[PDB]
Amino acid sequence: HHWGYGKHNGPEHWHKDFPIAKGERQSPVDIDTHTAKYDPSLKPLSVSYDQATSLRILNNGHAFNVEFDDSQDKAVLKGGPLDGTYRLIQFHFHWGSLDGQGSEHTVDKKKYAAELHLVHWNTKYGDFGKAVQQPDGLAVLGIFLKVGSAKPGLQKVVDVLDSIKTKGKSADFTNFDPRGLLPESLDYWTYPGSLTTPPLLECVTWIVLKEPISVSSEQVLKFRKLNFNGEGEPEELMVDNWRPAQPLKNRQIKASFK
Ligand SMILES: CC(=O)[C@H]1CC[C@H]2[C@@H]3CC[C@H]4C[C@H](OS(N)(=O)=O)CC[C@]4(C)[C@H]3CC[C@]12C
Ligand SMILES: [Zn+2]
Repeated sequence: HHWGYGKHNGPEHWHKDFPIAKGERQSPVDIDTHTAKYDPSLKPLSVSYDQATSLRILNNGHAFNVEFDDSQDKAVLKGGPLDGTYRLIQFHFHWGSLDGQGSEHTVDKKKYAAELHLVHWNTKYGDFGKAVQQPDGLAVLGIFLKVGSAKPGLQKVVDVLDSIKTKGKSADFTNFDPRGLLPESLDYWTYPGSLTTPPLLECVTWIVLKEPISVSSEQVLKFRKLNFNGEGEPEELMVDNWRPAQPLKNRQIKASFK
């Protein structure tokens, strides 16, 4: 009886195996745009993905992960609210059964169709596993998806999903350029938070871009054809793999923009 997104193992159950689920810096949150304070001390985000080397895509039974070779100093996130340099290890999405839900962060209670997370670890802690034990171990770049025009840079991801339909399936996924998933503007909100799945560790500096990317109805429909279940198990469509907004508690959301 492992955690997942269902009635019997979903977010409202996670606290039993992961008591930090009710902690002081849990993610995601609602971003109240009127209460978020412009912080002129925040720096422009530095997103340097020119040398990003993707290796593989994996269906882990919760989402699909596009994994990167993080063995060298290549794909790095720095500046914005961050001290030092954070290395890209993977990206994944959260999405809905319908276009009206799927994002984890909300903006004045608005839910987007999906949310992209680019996960980076603080190079001062030497690897991903050690970084998640630290309050400044990870920087996750969150990007909203709305349904409209296709995102051409997403299509290589969409086209490989047929080959990883079920939990435990992986596929070679080399030479994927994550710059094709970024919106024009790097205006952002930032706050201290957590992983949004178990183990829910409070190790994340969240950086959530204000500008969504547009993806087509056809692109997101192909996300919704994936399966939570393994090959030769009863079909459970991989939809609604999002955690709802959690209490903000003693936290300030800061805006990079006026
Ligand atoms: C058991 C482990 O080795 C830990 C160390 C790093 C952990 C990961 C930390 C990064 C997060 C990001 C991701 O979610 S999110 N939505 O907070 O960006 C899901 C869990 C995952 C992959 C974690 C899975 C458990 C990992 C691999
Ligand atoms: Zn995520």
